[PDB]
Amino acid sequence: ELDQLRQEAEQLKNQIRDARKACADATLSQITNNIDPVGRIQMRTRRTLRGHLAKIYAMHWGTDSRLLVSASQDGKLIIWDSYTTNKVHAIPLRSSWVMTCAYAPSGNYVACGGLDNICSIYNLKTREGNVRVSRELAGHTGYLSCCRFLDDNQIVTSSGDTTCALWDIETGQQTTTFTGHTGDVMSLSLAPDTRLFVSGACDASAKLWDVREGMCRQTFTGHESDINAICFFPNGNAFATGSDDATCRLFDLRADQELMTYSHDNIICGITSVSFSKSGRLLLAGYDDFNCNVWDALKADRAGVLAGHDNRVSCLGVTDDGMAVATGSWDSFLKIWN
Amino acid sequence: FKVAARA
Amino acid sequence: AEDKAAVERSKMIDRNLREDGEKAAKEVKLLLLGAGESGKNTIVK
Amino acid sequence: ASIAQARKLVEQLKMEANIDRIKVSKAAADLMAYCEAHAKEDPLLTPVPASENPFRE
Amino acid sequence: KTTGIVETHFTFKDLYFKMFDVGAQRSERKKWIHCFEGVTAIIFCVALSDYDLVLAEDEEMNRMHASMKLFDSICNNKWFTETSIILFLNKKDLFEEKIKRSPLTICYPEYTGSNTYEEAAAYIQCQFEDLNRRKDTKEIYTHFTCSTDTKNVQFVFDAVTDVIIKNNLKECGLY
Repeated sequence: ELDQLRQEAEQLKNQIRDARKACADATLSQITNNIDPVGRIQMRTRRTLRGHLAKIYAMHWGTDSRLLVSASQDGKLIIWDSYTTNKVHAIPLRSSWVMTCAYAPSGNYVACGGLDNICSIYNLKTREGNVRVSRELAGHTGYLSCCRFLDDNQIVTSSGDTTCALWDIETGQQTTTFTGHTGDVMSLSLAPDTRLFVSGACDASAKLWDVREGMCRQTFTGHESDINAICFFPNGNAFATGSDDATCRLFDLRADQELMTYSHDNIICGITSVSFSKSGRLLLAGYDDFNCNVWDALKADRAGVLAGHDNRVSCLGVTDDGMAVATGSWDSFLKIWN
Repeated sequence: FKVAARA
Repeated sequence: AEDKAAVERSKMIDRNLREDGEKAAKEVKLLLLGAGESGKNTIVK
Repeated sequence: ASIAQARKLVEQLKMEANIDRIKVSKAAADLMAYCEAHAKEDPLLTPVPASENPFRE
Repeated sequence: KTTGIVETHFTFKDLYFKMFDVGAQRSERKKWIHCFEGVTAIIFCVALSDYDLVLAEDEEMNRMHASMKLFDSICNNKWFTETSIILFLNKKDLFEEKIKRSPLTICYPEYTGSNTYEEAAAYIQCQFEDLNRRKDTKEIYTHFTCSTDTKNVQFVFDAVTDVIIKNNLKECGLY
């Protein structure tokens, strides 16, 4: 009966493809034919931050757009201050193999993670004047490759065990487990409403889960290699991906399809970080060839180039108000472009 | 005193 | 005032960061590979 | 062995099958409308005025 | 308690050593293989007794061939261009015991010759050391394990000292 089940699966895939083909009547470029170009945009470094001693692997802007958290391979977690370059905290880490970091929406906690396969939550808020590990969440098999805070009590993490999970900080045991990915999950982003989130894995696929029912409902393909970064559109009805094929694509949830392929002949290296600007007009991407690129969401043409790093760029982000862009590289420096 | 054993 | 407090805290953080980095710089790092049952255990013992 | 996995995969595919899909020209129009509506409030798109800029030195 | 990387620390002749065991990761090697760039040396272990043992349990894969393939993959990574390898051929007692019962010819179609420990060890080693191709920048040190005495620690210490000396000379540009 296994062969019959496989034939049924193939027929279902064919039916879904036929529905998507029927819904494809026009193209995003056709609706953007008459819109005026954004033109070249030039940004300059305003503040540069120093103090690290190893490669930088993560970054996450604060909810007040003034404090940002960064992590390096050395066991350090520095909280910066973009307005005036003054460090606030520097939390020693038990394991010096950090891969990701996150900053609380409330502003009272941070996170870590890496090859140790444990997610740690730190009491950033004043707790007797010292910072200590609030709770260590264990149970993942492989390395933890991303994490994002939903609230002050719920945390979503993705790991190399081909599995995402939703934890409970008060108790320490995961309440829901997301399964279905056939490869190592590499990226994870949340929707503004905090009810849905997307993820990507080493197998060319992106899924749209729900945090309540805990079941996949949609699957987007199109890439031909590993996917590294992902982020939502400001309206919450679209997201952009970044892979190792030197291409970035735009998907929409309602239409279940693919709109653009942001690429150029001159770029060959993969993408390590993707971020949207406010109103979604400008798309920021991080590349391996020491450069950061600015795209046009509507027409897919270059609007500027950012070059201040002598090593690979691995992380970047945009503030809540869209006032500045911060970039992290494999050296020990962070920069702010405005 | 650290040399590979002769091939 | 607030600038002075921030500067003092930054200088205290920076001093601690420098010395710890210098101490770490004096260590040798080795990676131990091997398929399981290759005797890694004996070398570790 | 793999019979349960195959049944799961078939069930998931069938669940994905039943989805209401809008046309591409409507989603593109909505995206363009949102981009145009909030274009004036984006600091990076419209070059920032100096006084408001908090990063000015 | 925790899984993942395990760290062991010891001091030998005023040198502080750190060892990371990554055998518990059980994931894609490429994703975490770029995190370990910058190490001084890579310690590698191989058991000679697997020549006549089908450890893999797959007829196509013999443990010796799998070890050779893993060594080839690790040695010629883009990141580890200038890191030396300390090769440890292990379990030389059982191997010497079983050579005369089943000779080394089982693993390789080519004949090792003489069905005795010295010749067999030479053939297995030469075949492992020939896998590398960046001979200009990296070198391999080989020691047959001795359980009773402390030859194991001393060999590692001397190899690390030699690697450090050769690294400093190259940076000055002399070497």
